[PDB]
Amino acid sequence: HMNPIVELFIKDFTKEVMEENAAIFAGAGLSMSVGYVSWAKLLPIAQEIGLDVNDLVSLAQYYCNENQGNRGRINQIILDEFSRKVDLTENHKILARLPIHTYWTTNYDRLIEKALEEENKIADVKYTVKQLATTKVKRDAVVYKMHGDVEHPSEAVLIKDDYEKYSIKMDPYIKALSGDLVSKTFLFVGFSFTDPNLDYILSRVRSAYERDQRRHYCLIKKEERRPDELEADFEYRVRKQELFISDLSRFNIKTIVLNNYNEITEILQRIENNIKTKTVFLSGSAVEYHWETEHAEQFIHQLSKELIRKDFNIVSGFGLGVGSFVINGVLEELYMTIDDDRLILRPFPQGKKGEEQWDKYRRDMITRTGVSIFLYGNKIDKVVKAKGVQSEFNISFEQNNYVVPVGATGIAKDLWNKVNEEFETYYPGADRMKKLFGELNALSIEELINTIIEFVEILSN
Amino acid sequence: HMNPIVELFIKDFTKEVMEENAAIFAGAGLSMSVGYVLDEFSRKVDLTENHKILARLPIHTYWTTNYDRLIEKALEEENKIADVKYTVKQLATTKVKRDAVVYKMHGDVEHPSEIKMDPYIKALSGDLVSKTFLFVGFSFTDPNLDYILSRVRSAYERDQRRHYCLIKKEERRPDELEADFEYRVRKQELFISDLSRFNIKTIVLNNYNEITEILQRIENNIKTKTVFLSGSAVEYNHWETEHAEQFIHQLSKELIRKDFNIVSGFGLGVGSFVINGVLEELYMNTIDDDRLILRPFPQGKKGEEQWDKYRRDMITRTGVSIFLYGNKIDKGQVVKAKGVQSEFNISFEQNNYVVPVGIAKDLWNKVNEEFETYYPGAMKKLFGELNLSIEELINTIIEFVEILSN
Amino acid sequence: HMNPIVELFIKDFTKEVMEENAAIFAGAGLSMSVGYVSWAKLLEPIAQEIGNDLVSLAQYYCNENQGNRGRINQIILDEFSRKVDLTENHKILARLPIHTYWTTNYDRLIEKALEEENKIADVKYTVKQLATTKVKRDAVVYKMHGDVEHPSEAVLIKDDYEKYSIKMDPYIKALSGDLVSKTFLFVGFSFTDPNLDYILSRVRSAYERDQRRHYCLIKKEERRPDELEADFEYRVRKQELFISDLSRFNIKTIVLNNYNEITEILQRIENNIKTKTVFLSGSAVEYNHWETEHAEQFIHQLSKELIRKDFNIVSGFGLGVGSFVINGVLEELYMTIDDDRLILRPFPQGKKGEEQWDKYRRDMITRTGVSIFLYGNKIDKGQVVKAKGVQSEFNISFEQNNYVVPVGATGYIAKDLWNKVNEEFETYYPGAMKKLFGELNSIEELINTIIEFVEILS
Amino acid sequence: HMNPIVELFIKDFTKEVMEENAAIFAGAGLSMSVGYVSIILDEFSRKVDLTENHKILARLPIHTYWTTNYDRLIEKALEEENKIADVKYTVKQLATTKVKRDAVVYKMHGDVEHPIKMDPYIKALSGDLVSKTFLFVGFSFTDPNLDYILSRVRSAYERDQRRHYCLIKKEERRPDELEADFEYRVRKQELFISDLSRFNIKTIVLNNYNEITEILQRIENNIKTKTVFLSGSAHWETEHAEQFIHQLSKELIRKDFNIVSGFGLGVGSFVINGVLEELIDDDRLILRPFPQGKKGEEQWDKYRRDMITRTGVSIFLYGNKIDKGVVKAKGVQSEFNISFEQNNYVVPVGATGYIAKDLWNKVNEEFETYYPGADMKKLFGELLSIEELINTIIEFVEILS
Repeated sequence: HMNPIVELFIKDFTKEVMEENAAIFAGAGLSMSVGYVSWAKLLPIAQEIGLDVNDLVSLAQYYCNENQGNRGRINQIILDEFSRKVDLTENHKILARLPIHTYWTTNYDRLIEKALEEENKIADVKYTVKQLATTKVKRDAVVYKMHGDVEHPSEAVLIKDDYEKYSIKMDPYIKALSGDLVSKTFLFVGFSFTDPNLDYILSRVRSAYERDQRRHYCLIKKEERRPDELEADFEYRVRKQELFISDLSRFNIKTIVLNNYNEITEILQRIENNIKTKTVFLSGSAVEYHWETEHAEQFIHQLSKELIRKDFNIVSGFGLGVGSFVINGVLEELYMTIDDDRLILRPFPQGKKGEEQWDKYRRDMITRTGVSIFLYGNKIDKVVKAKGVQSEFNISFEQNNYVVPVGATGIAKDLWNKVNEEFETYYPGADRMKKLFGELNALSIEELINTIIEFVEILSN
Repeated sequence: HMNPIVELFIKDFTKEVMEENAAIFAGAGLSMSVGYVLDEFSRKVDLTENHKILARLPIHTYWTTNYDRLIEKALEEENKIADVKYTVKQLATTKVKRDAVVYKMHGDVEHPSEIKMDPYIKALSGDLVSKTFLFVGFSFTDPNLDYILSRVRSAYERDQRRHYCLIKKEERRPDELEADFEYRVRKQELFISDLSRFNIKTIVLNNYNEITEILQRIENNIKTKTVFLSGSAVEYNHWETEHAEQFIHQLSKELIRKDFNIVSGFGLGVGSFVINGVLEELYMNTIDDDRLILRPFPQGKKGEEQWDKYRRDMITRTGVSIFLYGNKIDKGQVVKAKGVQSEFNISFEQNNYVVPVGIAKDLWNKVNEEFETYYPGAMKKLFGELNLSIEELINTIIEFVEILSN
Repeated sequence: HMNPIVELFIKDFTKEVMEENAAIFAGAGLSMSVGYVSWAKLLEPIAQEIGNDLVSLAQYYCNENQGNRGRINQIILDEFSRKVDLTENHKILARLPIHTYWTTNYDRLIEKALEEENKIADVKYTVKQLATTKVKRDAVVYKMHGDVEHPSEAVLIKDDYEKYSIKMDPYIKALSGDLVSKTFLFVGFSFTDPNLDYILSRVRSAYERDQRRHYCLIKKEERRPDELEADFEYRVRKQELFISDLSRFNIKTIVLNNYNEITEILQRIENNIKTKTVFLSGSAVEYNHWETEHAEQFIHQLSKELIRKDFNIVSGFGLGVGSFVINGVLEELYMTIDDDRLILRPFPQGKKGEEQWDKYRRDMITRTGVSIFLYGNKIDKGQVVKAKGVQSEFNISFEQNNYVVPVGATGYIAKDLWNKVNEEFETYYPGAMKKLFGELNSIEELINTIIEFVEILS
Repeated sequence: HMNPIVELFIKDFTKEVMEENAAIFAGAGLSMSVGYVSIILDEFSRKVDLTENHKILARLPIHTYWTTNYDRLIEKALEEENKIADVKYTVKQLATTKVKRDAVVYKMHGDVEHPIKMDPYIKALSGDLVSKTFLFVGFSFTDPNLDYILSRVRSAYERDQRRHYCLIKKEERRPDELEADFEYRVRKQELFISDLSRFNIKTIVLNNYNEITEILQRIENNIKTKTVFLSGSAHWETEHAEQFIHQLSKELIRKDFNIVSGFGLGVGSFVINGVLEELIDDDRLILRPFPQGKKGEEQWDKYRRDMITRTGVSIFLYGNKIDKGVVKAKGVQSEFNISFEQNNYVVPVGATGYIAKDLWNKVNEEFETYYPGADMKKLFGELLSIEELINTIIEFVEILS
């Protein structure tokens, strides 16, 4: 859909994110709904003191006065303005749902860690030198806040001068960052060419023209012409952005230039898709099938196997007529020792106490997935349709998962008819895709499996 | 058991290993069976138990100045993928599905010919800031450790992360002067001082074998915190069905309460209540999979064909197996469950701690008679107390397993 | 419900909390589900290697190398973190208008509970943080002994007070001032607490009279199954000495049968508060069978003698009811409107307005803990029809566990709700007052009925 | 405007006042119109009177007063402002908390009608100096008690303490006196500043005592100009105007303003919509819909004054209603009158205005009686697009603040 450069980045970074060794380096722009910070305009506060930008040297020497109360007060004012100007965004949420375990930032706000906790992840937040010595138990991500934290205004780093005065507190973070930039693939975001600290930091952690360096990525927005402005001003900003991109290129950081900041979100969304569509939920139970039971068992079997063969992950509720053969199909390929990311089994607890929490149990096992495949769905009560499978359908759809009901294996059929009719509400688009979906509701086992697999692959755009 | 310093190290490094943030830097000593010391080097070394224990630990970072390929070899023998780095360019790539990174700075015995080693210095500095290191295989005669450390560590930060180095105390040689010995001691002391200046604590052992023991202990600390719950039941000994259900339920619930992990085969009559007990504590205030791993058995000929490998696979995850009940239904009647006995056997062939709560009774007698073969030490009262009330039995089991997990 | 001493405490502390100047001091026990901490077992993770010998540990911890301190702190705090959880106590406390929390805990349970209740917490565990004032804060949380995410700076032993007064004295000063000015509830402290007596010895004076009264809730020591009686009477003696020491600082100790009673007590307090802000639901074009002026005057004096008895009113300003609620309020207040006495939330009309009516109503009712229902009729297509809005407000009211009081005598939809309550009455009011409820289906008498009913609720 | 130090103080103390964490410590100077003081206490009491400072302070949301004065000027000013004062002069009174109090007044040296017993007060003051930002005022270098008290309630070894402030007047030369005597007095003032500085109390030296009043006025302005009263009932199409009201409200709320509304027909619902779009509700939106009927209209006037009292700036929109079958709404004009009698900034948007226009023209003429000062004149006249008009309004009121 998007331009070839953006697509290439999406695929490469998807690869790096999925291997769970990618890092995010977040600027102040990420903490703004508009996607950027007008650094000059943010600092109207000196107009509120009558010190128009001569007075700046007096301000600098007031700030750098031996009495740290000065530093604390000014930090408090600026920080407060920042806090009064920031908000949580979908970017933070998407990033929080991604398997990213390393965040670097120069932001004071707690948006990243907040997004992490809202996703029930444990964040190891480090903004002091001593905190680098500790390791939080059961942490899912580390968040390095170099320039300090909003709840500690006097210790906050606002200007590069601190690096010069207090290297003992800044150098360990610089060391850590250098190492990470050697070892992890970074995405720089929220930085513009007017950012006051990025070039310094990069100059402290990266070598110029140094060959064979790890390639990192940075997303920015294209500079566009303003209505009431001379063309020299526009070409000025264009030139500045060009120099910024060149400097970033010197450190093997490839810059991707978007038309607008919203594209960032889109990109992130796409990346998440690429991830979530690789863990599949297999819904279904059966006592009855119009194939021979053993043959159907083999259908489920090799469906699972050629799910696993194509690097997919399976989460199963262990349906009576389906689960055992899913397991068999998985084990055929794995025992040639079970990786935990390939097959996750969640058999349902029987009894009153289990059924009391079966719903939360289902939501819990389906949350792990981004695509739900539906097979059969019958049980013994009297042969009766299994309501549980349709419930799993509902939960899947309220969770924005791609729904793939195999109508050949007729409750599955019922949902395939509920979706095939009124089809725009489930798959807004038409592409092979419409034909493939229709091809699921009496071919061979290989053919049907190929249909399902290729449909699910088409889903991961 | 050991002296307080080693125990403290064991605790800190256990935490770091379990948190998958530990690193190892291996000197030439680790590649020697005796624990101490070009073309000849490769011709004089091969694999040791330390390498195997390390390979079994969830350690993802190895730094070394050795040319031998013992680390990567040990890792592969444990069926794990090693990302081996000896060139600058290789740092830009990340090997897919890797379990550990192995930085071999001074090059590798393969690729003999292999300044511009700056990226490795960056990586090591960062790692020393963020990861807890164990230095091992280094003596005071090592030509490179002090240089590398002088390039990757600052002596002006006191609040930095603590690292460790294990060495052996210098001992007097048969028939040698005392001045020469005191010379060697003085030099080892200076070595310790030099390491201390970079906040690397040196622990001095009586012998190199103690290294192994320490490692063993560490492994224990990990493996004993994931429990395998074996058992199935239609009848429940001398309790009411519902009552047994409350027993299994809350046993599971305070297995989870004391930070234990559960692996279950979801046996009929046990599994659902293990699950319930877990969910009660876990749904308080999603299921982390490092907390509960369910491995229900596939039914049918094709499943039973690999039930054995399936069982060994699920038990491999654990270091302690608790055994409950073990009865089934074969033809209308209650019959002992062979599966629990199989899981017991597999547990013991895997050198796992076996805890049968008196088929359970049968295994408790198998353990109580040959008790020197299962638990060399004395515990003895609790084990006998496993064969009371529900709270009492649960506390017995849990505190016993706790004693195992020192 | 409970013994006169506990009830008395409930009234006094309810009074102190309601003026929004009460403070809580929380010990480690509050961060436990069982309500207490066995300090020895806490010491064990350091005692597990080699357990006279304690001076070696003391000198290791107090060694020039701060790595020692960091390590020991890390181990002990980690044990804490693996042993703590959030409790109903935290949630109840977080819903209460308490703006001052003191604690020696490292955990972030208090701040967590506050934030889950959408309150902004100014958390201070460093000296410098005392110099700051967090914008839009609802409560201050002083963590005197540090924070769990800053293990190396954590205060474990009293020794720090002796070594670093520059870091501890400001907190001591603040605590002293607060204990002079705010009424405190001590909870989570037992006689085995390693620091409380020291801290009290530095922030309170003994035998000096006219001190502010504070409160401490503990559980009586009980005998353990199969153990000698001397150990029990030992623990009893220790608890008695502890109570005596707290009494010495004008801190009254209340001794409960079990820790759950803490929760119960807290619950009661919350009740006493939440039932004092009333939501008045109702709109009317017709007023059952009374003359308009008479019914309007009923609403009027209902509001006026709700306020006369120190109640608070939140109104959606329904047509036929709202204006007269306002009138009734103004008669009593204009004798200058305090904000928490009357909160008016008139509904925005139009499609864009109706788009958020549900959230608007939930927002209204959340401020309140008891909802009174009057009438509920409007014109729908030319004729008088029942107002579904009142029914919705009822649903939302009960889903938020607010006490629902439908006046069926002056009512249409109100009457409907009176039947909804009289039927399945065990689902709304577990207890026996039944007559007062029945009297809801004169003006002075009806108002007295309503008011004494809601008063009985508190 | 004023010097950067004073401005910084104004912003910091404004924040502390707004967060209801500011405290005042009053010396004898505050009880004197001349701003300073040159058996004795009887004469002193017979020599004091109420000042604008006391009123400004009483109008501010300040809940903590410490004083060494014997006079009752603080509590008097508070009670004249219809506030409840918890007055403390004994130790036992510290154990009690007066209900519905708005401010506490520590009279640690007693009261004129109230002719060890220090320790609880010392504790309270120490704590307050740790947690609350103080303004010391009415103290000169000849004051006999300030240094003692400070030495008893503050540590000189704590450097990272909360910063407090003390306002004094610069020593000036007296008509015909030697330069050595003047330099003597200057030296003493400088040493005084040093002594306060040792306790981390920053001293701001003003040109004259009235500047104290000016500073306080500025602070009060900063407070009252942050709550806006939206006046109006109801050129453009109805939906467009409704969205105009909507987004005006919406980024009035977005720019940290507070709205008080009488919920006028044609305006109220859209003010509400605009507020909730930005948004559960805090002190950001106070709705005071008018009660209909004879009894309500009997109290509509007091109702309006109470409304507008919460605010310091009133914006006027439209103002039309249906009577006996479109007619000007006298109520909006009444709200204008009350607004001006309450010293509120009047911002009538005469653009899409009816009565708003009448008042905007009433303002354009005799413009000096509403805004004593000039450009601002262009912005007032500008009262275009919707974004442009709302931005005009917002920038006008922002210039006001």
